[PDB]
Amino acid sequence: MKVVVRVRPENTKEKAAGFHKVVHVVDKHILVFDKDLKFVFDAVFDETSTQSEVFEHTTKPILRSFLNGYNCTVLAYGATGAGKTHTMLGSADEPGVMYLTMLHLYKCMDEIKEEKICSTAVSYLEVYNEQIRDLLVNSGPLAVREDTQKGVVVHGLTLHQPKSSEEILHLLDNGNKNRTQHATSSRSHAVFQIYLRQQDKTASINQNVRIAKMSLIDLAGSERFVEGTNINRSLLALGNVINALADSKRSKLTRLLKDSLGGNCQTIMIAAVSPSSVFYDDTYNTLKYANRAK
Amino acid sequence: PWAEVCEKFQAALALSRVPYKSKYSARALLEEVKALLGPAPPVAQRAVRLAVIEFHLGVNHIDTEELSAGEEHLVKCLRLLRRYISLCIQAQNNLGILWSEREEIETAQAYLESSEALYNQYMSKRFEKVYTHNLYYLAQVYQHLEMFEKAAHYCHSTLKRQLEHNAYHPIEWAINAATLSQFYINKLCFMEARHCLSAANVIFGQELYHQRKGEIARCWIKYCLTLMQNAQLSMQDNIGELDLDKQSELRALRKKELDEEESIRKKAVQFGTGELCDAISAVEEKVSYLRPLDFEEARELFLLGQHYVFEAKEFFQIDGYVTDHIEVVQDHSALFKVLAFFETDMERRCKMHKRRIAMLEPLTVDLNPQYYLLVNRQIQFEIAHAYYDMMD
Ligand SMILES: Nc1ncnc2c1ncn2[C@@H]1O[C@H](COP(=O)(O)OP(=O)(O)O)[C@@H](O)[C@H]1O
Ligand SMILES: [Mg+2]
Repeated sequence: MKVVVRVRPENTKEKAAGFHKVVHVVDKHILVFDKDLKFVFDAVFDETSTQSEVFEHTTKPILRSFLNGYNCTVLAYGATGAGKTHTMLGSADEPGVMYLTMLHLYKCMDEIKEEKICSTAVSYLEVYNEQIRDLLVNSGPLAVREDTQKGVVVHGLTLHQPKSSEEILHLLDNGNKNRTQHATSSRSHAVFQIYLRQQDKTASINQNVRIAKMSLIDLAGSERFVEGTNINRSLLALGNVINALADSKRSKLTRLLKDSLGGNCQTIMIAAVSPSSVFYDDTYNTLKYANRAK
Repeated sequence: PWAEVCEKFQAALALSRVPYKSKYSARALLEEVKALLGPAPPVAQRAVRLAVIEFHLGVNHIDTEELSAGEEHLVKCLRLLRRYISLCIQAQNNLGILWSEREEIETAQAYLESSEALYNQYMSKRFEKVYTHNLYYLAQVYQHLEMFEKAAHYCHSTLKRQLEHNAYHPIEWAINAATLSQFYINKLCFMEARHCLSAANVIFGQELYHQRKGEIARCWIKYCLTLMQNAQLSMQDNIGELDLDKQSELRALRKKELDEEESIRKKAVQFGTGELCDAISAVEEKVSYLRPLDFEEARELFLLGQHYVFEAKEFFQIDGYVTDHIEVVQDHSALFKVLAFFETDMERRCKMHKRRIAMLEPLTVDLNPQYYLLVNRQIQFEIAHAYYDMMD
């Protein structure tokens, strides 16, 4: 249950059209909004942090628990322009944590290639307007149901078994190439799942050992609001009115994460954010949202 | 060239309705309207039409609401038309939208209030639709203003109007009734809620085609849960098997009159327009339920009718939410037996435990580390055991 921040670097327009900078990074846990708000996090990355730093200072430590039998949940919180996709997918020179995770996992596979009778596989889909579509193969809406042991199985979701680092990025690219176009749409969420089946050296080759699962989620642009002029929307509003004020930071995503918001989970959310005053309003709310999470 | 103006306009109008399919060129049409405006500047009606044009320009000025200049046009239009048809409240409502983007809820609210008042001061199809749309917009506002009560009122009004016209779809009505009854639960006005789901139940006579029935059943259960809470106003733990130790008056004429005074409004809420109010009368047989005492058999029966509907949901769900719903139902039936405060009747208490035994197997199924889920189910067994603790 951790919350971290990635403050992005300023762009040409921001430097040309000198916008006053609002976000000030102070240290690992502290940054100041404008308001002069000393927001406190579990880790804050500044405008120049590398992909390796982001991975090594987050996911790498997290993987220590993953390998120990924990399930993980990753929430790339942010708005359009946050750098969320670059952070996860990344560029060739600066590939994101998804790539790095898999490459690191190849290392982890090597670490237990002798030790354990393990196997791995991966899956990946898009959530768009609460609709679920497999991005590893062209499919329709997937059926999220519980399996023979109550696991939240996204029925119809494929499961792949790559070996090389080329496949890692190649397939990550292929998957992101299948995402809905707005440039990737601001309303698209990416959901990956890492399946770690493993069996301890001293345990029987047919010994029942739980599978560790890591969910990687690229959240859609976070950017109380006027509702759409529709009867269905009115019904939804009625439902909202009927609902008790949970007041939690908090969909099909929660269905997907039903058992991944529970115990034995390593949940982490990152707020990739903009430093410019142009986005001041959203930034304030984002940082306060992060406080809701904390 | 007014005829040619409206001619072009109407073409543009159709086009305004039309890989972007709008905005790109819609804006061009916007400007074409301004060109059509040009010629205009009797004349009193011209000015009305001017407001209409500028209104149309405001309407055109959207582009994902980027074109704030429309706001300026609309304000002028208002002034032009305040001297004195219904499209003008549409405009006011549109200004409200703009304020919602600017977060100016109060002014938007004021517009909506006057939109309503005006029509009422006044006293064949557009309005019929628009009017209800307005009520919805108010509900949106009320959400933001937490005017839940007022919103609910409007909700009923829209339900009415949907019923007045052919805005029908059973699933929608189901969830409408569902949330409405929940509202009433939230506001403890159970007595009004009574006809709501049950009215929807009537509607169901004309996928979720069958699967929605569990949602419906859940709500029927909710009735009972709160009806049992009504019974628990004289908390069973605090009283014996007897009741009306409190005032009796369960159907006191006094209360009937009180309820009738309230029913001056609730009967208005009964939107069965005679025909379906007669259907509602068949429903009223169920609505008659208020605060029953020696009716645990009937109470259970009320459950059983919808229990069987519930059992279809046990079928529809793949052994997961089956138990989430069973969980509730077991307690529900057991609570009827809490009300059936007799040492001679504990067989049902056993039967509810038997269902929990059926719900035991799922705890070996759930291999996910759902400790608290599992514990909750263990608590359900504790509860069953508590039935017996009370018997012993
Ligand atoms: N958090 C960031 N870190 C580094 N560079 C960033 C960051 N945010 C924005 N930039 C860069 O500028 C562009 C804006 O990020 P962007 O891709 O728009 O986020 P997204 O596309 O998911 O909305 C990207 O190419 C990104 O690499
Ligand atoms: Mg992206």
